Amino acid sequence: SKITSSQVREHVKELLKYSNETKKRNFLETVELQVGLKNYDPQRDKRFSGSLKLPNCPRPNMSICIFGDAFDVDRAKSCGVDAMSVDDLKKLNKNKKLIKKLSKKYNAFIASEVLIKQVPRLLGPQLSKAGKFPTPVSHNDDLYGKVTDVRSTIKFQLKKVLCLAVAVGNVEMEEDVLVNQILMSVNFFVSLLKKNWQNVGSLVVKSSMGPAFRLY
Amino acid sequence: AKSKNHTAHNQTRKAHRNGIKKPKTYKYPSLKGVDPKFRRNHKHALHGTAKALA
Amino acid sequence: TADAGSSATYPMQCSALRKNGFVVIKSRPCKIVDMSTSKTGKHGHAKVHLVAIDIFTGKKLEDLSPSTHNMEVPVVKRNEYQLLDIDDGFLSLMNMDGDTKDDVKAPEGELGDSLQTAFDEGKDLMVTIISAMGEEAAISFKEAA
Amino acid sequence: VNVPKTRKTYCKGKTCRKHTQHKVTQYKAGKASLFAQGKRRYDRKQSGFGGQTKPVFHKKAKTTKKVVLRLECVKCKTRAQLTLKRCKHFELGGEKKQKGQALQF
Amino acid sequence: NRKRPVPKGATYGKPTNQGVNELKYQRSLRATAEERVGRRAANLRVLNSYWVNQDSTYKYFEVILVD
RNA sequence: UUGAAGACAUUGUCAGGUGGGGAGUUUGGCUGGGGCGGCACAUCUGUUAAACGAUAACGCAGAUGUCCUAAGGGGGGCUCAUGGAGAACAGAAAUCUCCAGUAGAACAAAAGGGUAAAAGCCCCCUUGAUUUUGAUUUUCAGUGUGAAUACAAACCAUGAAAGUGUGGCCUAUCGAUCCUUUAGUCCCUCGGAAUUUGAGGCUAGAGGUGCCAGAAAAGUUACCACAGGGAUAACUGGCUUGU
RNA sequence: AAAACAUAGCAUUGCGAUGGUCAGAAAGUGAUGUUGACGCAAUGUGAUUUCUGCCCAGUGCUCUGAAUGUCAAAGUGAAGA
RNA sequence: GCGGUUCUGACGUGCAAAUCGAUCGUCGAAUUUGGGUAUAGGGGCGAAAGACUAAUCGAACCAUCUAGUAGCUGGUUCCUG
Ligand SMILES: C[C@@H]1C[C@@H]([C@H](O)CC2CC(=O)NC(=O)C2)C(=O)[C@@H](C)C1
Ligand SMILES: [K+]
Ligand SMILES: [K+]
Ligand SMILES: [K+]
Ligand SMILES: [K+]
Ligand SMILES: [K+]
Ligand SMILES: [K+]
Ligand SMILES: [K+]
Ligand SMILES: [K+]
Ligand SMILES: [K+]
Ligand SMILES: [K+]
Ligand SMILES: [K+]
Ligand SMILES: [K+]
Ligand SMILES: [K+]
Ligand SMILES: [K+]
Ligand SMILES: [K+]
Ligand SMILES: [K+]
Ligand SMILES: [K+]
Ligand SMILES: [K+]
Ligand SMILES: [K+]
Ligand SMILES: [K+]
Ligand SMILES: [Mg+2]
Ligand SMILES: [Mg+2]
Ligand SMILES: [Mg+2]
Ligand SMILES: [Mg+2]
Ligand SMILES: [Mg+2]
Ligand SMILES: [Mg+2]
Ligand SMILES: [Mg+2]
Ligand SMILES: [Mg+2]
Ligand SMILES: [Mg+2]
Ligand SMILES: [Mg+2]
Ligand SMILES: [Mg+2]
Ligand SMILES: [Mg+2]
Ligand SMILES: [Mg+2]
Ligand SMILES: [Mg+2]
Ligand SMILES: [Mg+2]
Ligand SMILES: [Mg+2]
Ligand SMILES: [Mg+2]
Ligand SMILES: [Mg+2]
Ligand SMILES: [Mg+2]
Ligand SMILES: [Mg+2]
Ligand SMILES: [Mg+2]
Ligand SMILES: [Mg+2]
Ligand SMILES: [Mg+2]
Ligand SMILES: [Mg+2]
Ligand SMILES: [Zn+2]
Repeated sequence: SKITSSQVREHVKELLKYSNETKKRNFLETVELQVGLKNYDPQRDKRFSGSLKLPNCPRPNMSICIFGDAFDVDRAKSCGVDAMSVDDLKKLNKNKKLIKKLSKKYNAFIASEVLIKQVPRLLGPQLSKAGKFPTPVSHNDDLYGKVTDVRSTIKFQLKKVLCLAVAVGNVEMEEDVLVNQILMSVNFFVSLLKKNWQNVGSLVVKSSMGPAFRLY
Repeated sequence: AKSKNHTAHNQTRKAHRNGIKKPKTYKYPSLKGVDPKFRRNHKHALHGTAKALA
Repeated sequence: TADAGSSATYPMQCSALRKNGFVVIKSRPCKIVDMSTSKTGKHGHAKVHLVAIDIFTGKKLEDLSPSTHNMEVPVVKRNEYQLLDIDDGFLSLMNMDGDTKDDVKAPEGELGDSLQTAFDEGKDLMVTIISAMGEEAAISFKEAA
Repeated sequence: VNVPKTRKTYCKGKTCRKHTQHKVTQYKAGKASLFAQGKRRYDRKQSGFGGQTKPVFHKKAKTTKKVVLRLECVKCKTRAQLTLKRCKHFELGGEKKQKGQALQF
Repeated sequence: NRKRPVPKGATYGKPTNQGVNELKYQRSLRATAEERVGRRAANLRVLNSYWVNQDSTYKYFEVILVD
């Protein structure tokens, strides 16, 4: 690892100091990791795709919607999560608008493993394009746990740009937890690139509206 | 070219020339494969019997 | 990351190969379009001549071998996926279970033109993709029930 | 075959000599050094005229390798190696088998 | 170097001996120099020699002889 | 001397390409001649096999180069194939119930064996698929490899417990020397003396040889050569007489 | 002794001399060459007559064709006592 | 003169390690031939048969390395117990 933990700790401490003391805002600041890529031709190299779960939620209160059968709708209601059945999705006779509005309302979607096949037809490529295509859930899976996972999941996936931005934590989290999550996120990211540490051009940490800190 | 593959013809005659010797028995066979826990104790027991006939 | 380190190429005897099977020629996976066997001389040892079309490039490849010599055959997967989108160059596929593949690249010639015209109106296109030796490509598409 | 990313097993380390939790990874060979004595000797032997001076294996038969696990003890950091049998597919902390489900179309 | 003086680079043996280029004479250019001088003045005795110059094609020596 | 040419080219050394023009060499085995085919070449089940063991043929019917974090380990609860008689839609076949049911089921994969408060089915907990080396059985030279058996010294799992567990109910599912590489001890050595890198050792693994006790290997010859073979084909003769 | 080879005729290829083809261990060395495209060199077909179709995917040969794939030695940069 | 078709003639321990007889091809030129001279062994020379290169050619002859190696063939010397 070209990152020594000490430098990450220093920059995290400076970031937390700035966010708590200098300009405490009326909202919880999310800490992000901005990543640059070197020596990648997106259009010709293989578009890597990796998802990791961070132990503590980087962004609790992320809006999730469940597409479910009657049984999942009832479980979703019990968990206080917005459920849309089918009937519903069907009543929406598309309306680029009606879909667009739904697409932008919730930050992510979780669908039941039966309906999901059906999602592409009932909606359009609208969800696929925003990168909001639903994550699957089983009846034999804990519906709220899955919701805890989605909120806690980070996904590095190269499309066209050598720039990626990923939410690693919040300012209310303990310094050591945040450092561990940054290290885990970078280590996971590097281990998706063909030349490991040589495809990494730059690594920058930031809060939602704070200043930047350059590990690499 | 092809040849004979196998036979035991003549082999018992060869075996009986210098006989089939039964394997020869001793008072005191090897304690080899005997349970180690037993063996370890048995040393200690034999030690004491010497220090007693003295 | 952790992989078994398995071959991607099982050996076969040249005489064992057939028309419309697969075979590796000059480190390229190929489908066999002609297989002929000949005697080499009056001792009558047999020699095989393969003509094979590359499964990705479409290019033609000839090979010669003793009939009993071992040819490397590529392992060839043929998985079907539901088509979600053509994002730009690439396809967006769903893996039956629900997981997504977005790295397949999408076809060039008559297929890729047929696939655009298919997707542009409301049809659910299943899309078969062949994989071989660190390479994938789309080969055919259907409609859903 | 699917094997879990952790494993409680014996640790030979002198501060353990007991079952402890281990992280499980796969073993990867390691880059051959240019100054390993065999490599230095090969280089000398190959120099000059005479062509290829050592055998070059061609008659591959196996289509698998044995998998080796690197188990690292989470206390003391001592490592151990375990060989699995041959297999074509290997995954580490894959999703576990569900019993009694409908095989989808 | 000393190019092996064999017709068309054919050596007629085992591969270790197929070299023609990259072979080198076991005496120095200095020794060749003394020897060729020695033959031109066979009434003399070569005492010693020294380097004076070089270009890409030649080295130049002076050879001290005694009568 | 006169034109051109000029620090280019030429020449020297090294480096990459090209190079049957040329050199050297190789181009398995078994086999009712050889070749083609096959694998009887490393193996496993049943039979041949003559009721200990051994036992041939290109004998017969088949199988092996995998597969499994459970399909391994422990415990619990339960009982299977099939048939009968009943229950809206529901029919030969959906799901529910009772009765009968010695296994006619299942036990990854061939075949054989084994198994019923289980070895089968479902559920709970787990990592004995671990550490240290010895002994033993099969194959056998009583070498190796593979596979397996019973203990010891540890440390664990499970269970109330007795116990059971050192991978898969048992019989197949696999690999030397040299080299590389990893783990271990953080130990020995670098020989004028030190320190630190590097290299070298010791113990245990992996990278593979399927011609499976393990060369690095394409043809042709009617232009042919030599050593031999009636251990072996192409006539006659002989046994046989299917045709 | 032939139906084989040659042959005239036909066609293709290379080359303007700092050259093509070929020789030599090397050379201030040679053949073509006392030569110069109506020539020299390398191939195929085989008098005349008549004709000589289609295929450039393969192998080969060839190209003031794209470039940012692959890519030696030397050189360059960084890390390192 | 040069050649060498057929008799598949003679001969076939010959006149002869290629001859003899008859029959036959060619006979003014891509003719036949003396002498001189050049080309030398992975070399030459070839109107091409792997032909010819001193009775030697799908790689001459001579000497040496060399008593080359042979899992293959042949032989291996007195008597009795
Ligand atoms: C194929 C590769 C090499 C092979 C081995 O080093 C080849 C050697 C064997 C030997 O003793 N002497 C040699 O000269 C060649 C080995 O062990 C494999 C696992 C890995
Ligand atoms: K034989
Ligand atoms: K035999
Ligand atoms: K020689
Ligand atoms: K040499
Ligand atoms: K040698
Ligand atoms: K120059
Ligand atoms: K060269
Ligand atoms: K060549
Ligand atoms: K035969
Ligand atoms: K054994
Ligand atoms: K062998
Ligand atoms: K040959
Ligand atoms: K008859
Ligand atoms: K032509
Ligand atoms: K063509
Ligand atoms: K072409
Ligand atoms: K030659
Ligand atoms: K002579
Ligand atoms: K010779
Ligand atoms: K022999
Ligand atoms: Mg015999
Ligand atoms: Mg046999
Ligand atoms: Mg050197
Ligand atoms: Mg060299
Ligand atoms: Mg050759
Ligand atoms: Mg044979
Ligand atoms: Mg054997
Ligand atoms: Mg018996
Ligand atoms: Mg079991
Ligand atoms: Mg033994
Ligand atoms: Mg075995
Ligand atoms: Mg010293
Ligand atoms: Mg063997
Ligand atoms: Mg006989
Ligand atoms: Mg004649
Ligand atoms: Mg002609
Ligand atoms: Mg004509
Ligand atoms: Mg370089
Ligand atoms: Mg005559
Ligand atoms: Mg006659
Ligand atoms: Mg007579
Ligand atoms: Mg001929
Ligand atoms: Mg002798
Ligand atoms: Mg001799
Ligand atoms: Zn430990």
